[PDB]
Amino acid sequence: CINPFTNLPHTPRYYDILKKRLQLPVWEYKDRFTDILVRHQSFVLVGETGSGKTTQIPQWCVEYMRSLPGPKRGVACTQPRRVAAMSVAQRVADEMDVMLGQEVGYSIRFEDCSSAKTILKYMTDGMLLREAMNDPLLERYGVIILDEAHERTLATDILMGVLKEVVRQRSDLKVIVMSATLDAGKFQIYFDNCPLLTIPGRTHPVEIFYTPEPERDYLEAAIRTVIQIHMCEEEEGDLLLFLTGQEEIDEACKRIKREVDDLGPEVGDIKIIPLYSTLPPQQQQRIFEPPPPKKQNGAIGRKVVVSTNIAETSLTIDGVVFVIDPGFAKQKVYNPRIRVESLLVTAISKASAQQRAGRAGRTRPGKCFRLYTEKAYKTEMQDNTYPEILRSNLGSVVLQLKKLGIDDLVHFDFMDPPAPETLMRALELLNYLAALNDDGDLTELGSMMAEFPLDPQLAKMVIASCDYNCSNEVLSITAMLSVPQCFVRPTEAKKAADEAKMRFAHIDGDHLTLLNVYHAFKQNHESVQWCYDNFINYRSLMSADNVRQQLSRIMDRFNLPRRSSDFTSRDYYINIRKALVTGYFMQVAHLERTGHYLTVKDNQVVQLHPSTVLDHKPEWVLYNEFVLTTKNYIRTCTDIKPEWLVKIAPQYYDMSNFPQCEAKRQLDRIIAKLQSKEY
Ligand SMILES: Nc1ncnc2c1ncn2[C@@H]1O[C@H](COP(=O)(O)OP(=O)(O)O)[C@@H](O)[C@H]1O
Ligand SMILES: [Mg+2]
Repeated sequence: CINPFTNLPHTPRYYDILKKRLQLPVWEYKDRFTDILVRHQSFVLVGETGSGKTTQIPQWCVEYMRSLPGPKRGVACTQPRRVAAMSVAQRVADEMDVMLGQEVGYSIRFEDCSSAKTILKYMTDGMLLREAMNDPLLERYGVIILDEAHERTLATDILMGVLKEVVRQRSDLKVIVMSATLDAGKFQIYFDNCPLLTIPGRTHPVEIFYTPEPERDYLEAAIRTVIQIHMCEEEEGDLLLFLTGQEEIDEACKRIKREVDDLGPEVGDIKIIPLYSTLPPQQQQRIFEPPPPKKQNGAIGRKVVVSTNIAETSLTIDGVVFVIDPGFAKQKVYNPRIRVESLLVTAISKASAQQRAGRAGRTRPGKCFRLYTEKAYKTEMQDNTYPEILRSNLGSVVLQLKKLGIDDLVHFDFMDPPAPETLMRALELLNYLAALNDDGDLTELGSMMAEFPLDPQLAKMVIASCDYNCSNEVLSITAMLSVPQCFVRPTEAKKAADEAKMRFAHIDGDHLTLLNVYHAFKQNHESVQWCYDNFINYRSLMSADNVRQQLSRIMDRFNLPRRSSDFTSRDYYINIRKALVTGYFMQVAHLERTGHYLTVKDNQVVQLHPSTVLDHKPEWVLYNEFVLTTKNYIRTCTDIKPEWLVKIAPQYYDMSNFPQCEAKRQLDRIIAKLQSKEY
C-alpha cells in the first residue's frame, strides 16, 4: 500500500523491514496499547531491552496523531543518550520510509536534525526541558514519551515533574513513560496511579560467571576474557564488553588490534567496534554490521563491541551471546558539603549488573563473565544506584525550573526529592552569579542565562564578556570547553603529542591555549592534515566550530554584541582572563608556600593537572574542572590576579565570611590597600 507522508508507494526497503519488526515482542500488545492510549492521558510501558519499545511505540503514537481532527502535532520520545536518539531516528526513518530530518528526526544539544515536516522527534531529555523554556506546555507535541526512565537521569526526573504539572493545564496531551524495569521508582504511583502495560521478556537464560577473589587491573583481565571467549567457545556469536569511557575504550581497541593477530591466519577474525557518547552518526552505525565471514578452515568470524553503558539498556546489538562485566561506570558524584562535582569510575548496582547480563540472552542462551566475586554482588553492591538527582549539583536544574516559573522549590513534586542542602547550594551558586536575587527570584540576567544550553558559570561568562569587550574570544573558549578534549595524546607517543600541544601554549595557561587552537584551526581552513600535523582532534574542532555558530545565534537573538579588543594591546589577553573570572570565580586555587594549591573556600589540596601547559605555578589559578583520582587535580588552568577576584566577584570574596589561610591574608592586604586609609 501507500506511504501517507510521501503519497508514494512504500519502497522495497520498507517491506523487508516491516516483515522483521512485526515479530518484535511489543507488536502482540498493540491492541491493548492502543486501548489504554485512547482512554487515558498518561500511562506506563515496561519491557526489557530489545522488546521493540523505542522503534515501534512512537510510530504507533504517530498513527494515533494522524487519527486526530487537525491540530496536527508531533510526537516526542526522549532518550537519556545522544547515540541512542541519533541512531534510532535513522532506524525509524528507514522503518517509516522517510528521510532522516524530514518526517522523522532528532534533537541533541547543538545538533538539530529536523524540519517543518518533522512529526516524530527523538531527542535527549535535556533538549525537551530546553524546549519547555520557550513553550511551557510543550504545545508542539500531542504525545510525549520519556524513554529509558529506569536510568533516572537528572533531566528525565525533572521532565516527569514538569509533565505532571503540564497535564493539569492540558487535556489534549498524552504522556507515556517507558522503562526496562519496574524498579528505579514506581512511576504509576507518581502519575496518580495510571495504567501499566508490561511486555514479557524473551531473554534466553544467561550463565553468570565470576572470579575467585577481587580483580585489580580489570582492563587487561577483561582483555583475557575477550581472548579466551574468542578461542575456547565453539558456536558463533558476538562479544560485548563494558568499559567506563572513551580513552580506556580506545586503549582496548588499539590494544587488541596488533594483538590478537599475535597469531597468523589460524584463529577466527574479529571486527572490533567502539561505542561511546561522542561518535558521529556515520560511525555510530557500525555496531549494526554483519561480523566478518568464517575462514575456510578456522574459527568463527566474530564481532567484538567495546562500549560504555550505552549498550546496557539504550540499544541492542543482534548477535551478542557473550557479555563481559568489569562492573564499573563513569558516574557523576557531588558532595553537597565539599561542593565539588566530578566524573568518577565506581561500582554498578545489582539492577545494572543484571541488565548487562541480559544482553547476552537476546539471541540464544549466553554467558556473562562478571569480573567480581559473589560477595562483591550479593553483599557488597547496591540493589539500585541512586537516582542521578541525588548525585548532582543542581545549579543548572534550579535555573531551568526558575525559568519555567517555579518559585517555591520544596513545594515541587520531585519523584525523589533532592537533599535540601544540595538545593540550597544551587540557590547560592545562582545568587553568586546574579542569576537569582536574595529572595531566590530570577533576574533579567538569570532569565537570559537560562536560554544558553550551558552550565550557569559558562553562561554568565559569555554574557558578561560583552562588557570586557572580548565576547568573540570567550565564545570561542566556551565552544572549546563544550566539546571533547582537543589534544590527541597516543600513549605510545606522549612526548610528541605534548610538544605539538606546546606549539599552541599561552603563557597564562590553558583557556587561552584553547583560544589559540581554535584560531589556528580556522585560519588553516579546517584542514584534516593540519589537525594530524599538530595532534589536534579534527572532530573536536569541527564540533567546537558548530557549538560556536549555535551560541552566536543566541547572542544575536538577545542583542549581545560579538566583539574583540585590539590584538596589539596588552588588554586583549587581560580582558579575556578577567572575563573568565565572571563565571569561574568559585573555581580558584591559591599557591601555598609549600608548592601545593589549596582551593579558595573549601580548602582542598590540589595539584595542576599534568596536561597543563603552564610552565610555572601561578600564585592564583582559575580552573575549569576538578578531577578526582588518587590525587585531586585541577584541569584547564589559567593564571589570574587576586585583585580581580575582589573587584569582579566581591559577593563571593567577602572577607567577613572567609576561612583563615595564606589566600585570606593576601586578600586582606589587597582590600586594605584599595581603601588607602591610615587609621
Ligand atoms: N539503529 C538500528 N539499526 C538496525 N537495527 C536496529 C536499530 N535499532 C534497533 N534495531 C533492531 O530492531 C529492534 C528494535 O529494538 P528497540 O525498539 O530499540 O527495543 P527497546 O527500545 O525496547 O530496547 C532491535 O532489537 C534490533 O534488532
Ligand atoms: Mg529503547
